[PDB]
Amino acid sequence: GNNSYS
Amino acid sequence: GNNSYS
Amino acid sequence: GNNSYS
Amino acid sequence: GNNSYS
Amino acid sequence: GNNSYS
Amino acid sequence: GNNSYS
Amino acid sequence: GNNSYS
Amino acid sequence: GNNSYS
Amino acid sequence: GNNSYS
Amino acid sequence: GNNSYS
Repeated sequence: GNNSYS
Repeated sequence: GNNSYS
Repeated sequence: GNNSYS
Repeated sequence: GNNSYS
Repeated sequence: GNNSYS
Repeated sequence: GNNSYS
Repeated sequence: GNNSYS
Repeated sequence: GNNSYS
Repeated sequence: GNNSYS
Repeated sequence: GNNSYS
């Protein structure tokens, strides 16, 4: 799917 | 702080 | 699925 | 801070 | 901070 | 999918 | 800061 | 997909 | 800062 | 797809 990393 | 939304 | 990492 | 949206 | 949107 | 890194 | 939009 | 890096 | 849009 | 780097 989608990845949001911070 | 930081926000990671998915 | 989707990954949200912070 | 930083924002990562997806 | 920095913003990454997708 | 899409990746948002910060 | 910096913005990356896609 | 699309990548937004910052 | 800098902006990268696509 | 498209890449936005900053």
